[PDB]
Amino acid sequence: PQITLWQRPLVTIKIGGQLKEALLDTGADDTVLEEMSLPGRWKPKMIGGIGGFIKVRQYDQILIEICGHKAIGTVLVGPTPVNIIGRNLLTQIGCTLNF
Amino acid sequence: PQITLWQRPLVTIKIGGQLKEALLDTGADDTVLEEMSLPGRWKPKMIGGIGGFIKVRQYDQILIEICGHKAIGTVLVGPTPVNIIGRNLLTQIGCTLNF
Repeated sequence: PQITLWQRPLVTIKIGGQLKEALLDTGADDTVLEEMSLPGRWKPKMIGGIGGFIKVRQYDQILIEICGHKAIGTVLVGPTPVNIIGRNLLTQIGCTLNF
Repeated sequence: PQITLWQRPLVTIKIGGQLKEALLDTGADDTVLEEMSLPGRWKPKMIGGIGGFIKVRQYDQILIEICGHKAIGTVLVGPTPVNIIGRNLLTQIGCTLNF
């Protein structure tokens, strides 16, 4: 799908069997999800943006379905105000910017 | 141009006669620029993302040339780690996401 930017580019994702909305964020190197329950092992980690830093848990090799195309990769979980799908997964679904 | 996401989608902008590099950021409602010298009046303002908030000055109706397409709109200036071109201006240069 082509998605214009007059509103927030929110899409539906399925991850860990749950459904969430998240923001396609070309500004984000990685993908960060709100406090949620996820399988596997994980290393702690801190990430920054505007405003500063949060502590997050980092899980590797997680399957995610983003608007119905599947991606596997790293996912951080922590106290983010919004779920964000970062470049690490956007590249796997073939996501490009065009103008 | 079509721009894939394997690296940060950094482009060259001209604003206030100066040149800067900035990040096309579909996660950003507005455009925020590092500490720089800009004309006109301005209201103070605070914005948030991940990590929290910063105080910024807000200037309205600023011309900006983003990879050589011109856009006019609001521009915030403040202590951001990276210059970010937000949706307020991406829409004016015709920017879309496609996958």
